[PDB]
Amino acid sequence: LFQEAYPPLCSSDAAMLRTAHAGETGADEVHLAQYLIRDASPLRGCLPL
Amino acid sequence: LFQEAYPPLCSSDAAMLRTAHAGETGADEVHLAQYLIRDASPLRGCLPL
Amino acid sequence: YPLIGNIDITFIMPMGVFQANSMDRYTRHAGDFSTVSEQDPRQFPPQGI
Amino acid sequence: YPLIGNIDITFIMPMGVFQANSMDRYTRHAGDFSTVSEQDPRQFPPQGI
Repeated sequence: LFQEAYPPLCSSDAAMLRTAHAGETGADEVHLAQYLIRDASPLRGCLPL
Repeated sequence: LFQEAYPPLCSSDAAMLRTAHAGETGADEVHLAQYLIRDASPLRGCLPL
Repeated sequence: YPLIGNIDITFIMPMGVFQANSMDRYTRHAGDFSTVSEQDPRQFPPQGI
Repeated sequence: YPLIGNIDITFIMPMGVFQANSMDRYTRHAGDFSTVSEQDPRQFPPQGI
């Protein structure tokens, strides 16, 4: 009814989607020409990774 | 019965299997062409290193 | 049983977006994701998500 | 005594996997594991786990 679509956690690179600390995921938004769109859906703290 | 097998803490290199902090083990995934598979078995908080 | 109702959420992701602005193609550090190639395979336009 | 029963857990690790994609062979820093040799002995395909 609002005519909108929530973007999920997506990236153009599999390397930047996960960081090396045995825990949380990556947070860099753009490295050279790739991108990481952070989660804006209502499933922020849900849907385990 | 689920037809599955759990990967343990394994690496292609003994260099990245341990870090220099007098404590926890290494957690980097891939260095140049080697790799380290993080522990996904039920034995996560057991079997001391 | 009612009150076990369902919801619908739509997700949107771009695939082949190339950042055309030369100022927008920036890295947060110098040696972020290095390789062995003389041309880094990340300045090329993305083809997947 | 019963209730001291056993379980069987099977472990799986790959051995000779070479990451064939050139974009996947990344290092997260410049001097991650430096050496003295003019050719880095980590770009070669791995042969053990």
